[PDB]
Amino acid sequence: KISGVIGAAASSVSIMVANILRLFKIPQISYASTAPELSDNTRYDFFSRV
Amino acid sequence: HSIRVDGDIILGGLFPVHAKGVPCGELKKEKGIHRLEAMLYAIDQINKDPDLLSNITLGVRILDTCSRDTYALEQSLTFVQAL
Amino acid sequence: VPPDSYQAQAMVDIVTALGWNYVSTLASEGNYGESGVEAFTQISREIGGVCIAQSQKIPREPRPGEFEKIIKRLLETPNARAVIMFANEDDIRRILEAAKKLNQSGHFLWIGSDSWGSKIAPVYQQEEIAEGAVTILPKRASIDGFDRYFRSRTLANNRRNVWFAEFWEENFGCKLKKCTGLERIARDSSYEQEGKVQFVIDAVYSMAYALHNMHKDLCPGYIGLCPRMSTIDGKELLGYIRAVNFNGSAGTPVTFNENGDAPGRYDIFQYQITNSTEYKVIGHWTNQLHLKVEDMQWAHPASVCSLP
Ligand SMILES: N[C@H](C(=O)O)c1ccc(C(=O)O)c(C(=O)O)c1
Repeated sequence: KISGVIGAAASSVSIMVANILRLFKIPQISYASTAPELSDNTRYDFFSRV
Repeated sequence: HSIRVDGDIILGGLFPVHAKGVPCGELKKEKGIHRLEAMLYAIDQINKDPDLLSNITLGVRILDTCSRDTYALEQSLTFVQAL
Repeated sequence: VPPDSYQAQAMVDIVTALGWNYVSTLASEGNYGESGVEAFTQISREIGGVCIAQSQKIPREPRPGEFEKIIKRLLETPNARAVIMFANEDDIRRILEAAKKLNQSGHFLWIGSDSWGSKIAPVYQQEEIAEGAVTILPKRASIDGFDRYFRSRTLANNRRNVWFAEFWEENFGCKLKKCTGLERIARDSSYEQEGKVQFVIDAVYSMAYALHNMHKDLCPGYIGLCPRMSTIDGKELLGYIRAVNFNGSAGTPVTFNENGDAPGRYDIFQYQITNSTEYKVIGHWTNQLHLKVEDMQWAHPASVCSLP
């Protein structure tokens, strides 16, 4: 059972993965993705970035 | 919250029965009901029509999109649960 | 339904036929509006002869004062009287009412997409500000059999529809004041068939033939489901889907190209106000514009950047 995911690099990859990790309620932390549209809590709520 | 009609070959449908809210909002009488009723009518015509898919029955699996992307993603998941 | 590249080409053809060369675009956030406006810009540049003044974007969540700001930026260039729109119904209505509030009647010349279409709601109680707008729609006709089917439905016979109770409650304005449930559709309430109904039925038939042809090839002389046809492969079924040719519910043919697209066939409407109001057909587009200028009625105005 996966409890958390260390995210992808490109922003598109992160968006694609986050759309499913939201449905299954798994936290995601990314290390390189910087697209401004991933700061929206309504649509991407389990996404965080360093 | 999902329409079942059994048959030999099963088709799936996605229609906006409700509006975007809350995940879901108000009913759409024209964009949602008329269209799914049209799909059901077409299925009934094909099943009743001879010399087109003779002796083969078509069923339906009709779901709601609620005019949203994520909700449709969840319904697509229930489409592909078999695999 | 055909893609929006053909619609952009038809819009460019309309503009060049009306003798306009200075236009401003307006799009809503999302794939639809942005893609349509981008296609229009690319085509208009490549062909030449049409220059774009401004491009404005309507936010998905409108902050207060958005539409007045959009109108005021549009007015920064007063020779751009033609606006190409790819916008939702609510956005169109709010833009029109903001134009009415700022008193800009007659300044703007609207050209809208199928999101405008023939809809009364955007133009209700705002006829003057939206008089003379030219809109585009894929061709379509009403289906009588579906009308009989929908008018014959009751609560007893239509039980496979889970949502039919809510439709019954809302349509007649009753609760199941209370209602006995003996009401009949199209007699005690208004009714008119939805526009894309045909496009739904056709879609279903596209499967029905595509499977059928397959059973005529992979199942020679065997009636019913076949041992090899039990596992209906999607990749194989794609070719049969994309190589169909039949007459639809309206009677027009249905074909797909190699990219799974329908050919581009459009009707053109104009909103006219006589001493009733209606959307009147003024031409069509079938890979080449066929437009009637003798039957157009404005309040023709020119949108040019400077006079000769
Ligand atoms: N922040 C951007 C983005 O949002 O995609 C980004 C993400 C990952 C990488 C990478 O693969 O190292 C790069 C890069 O090419 O350096 C750029």
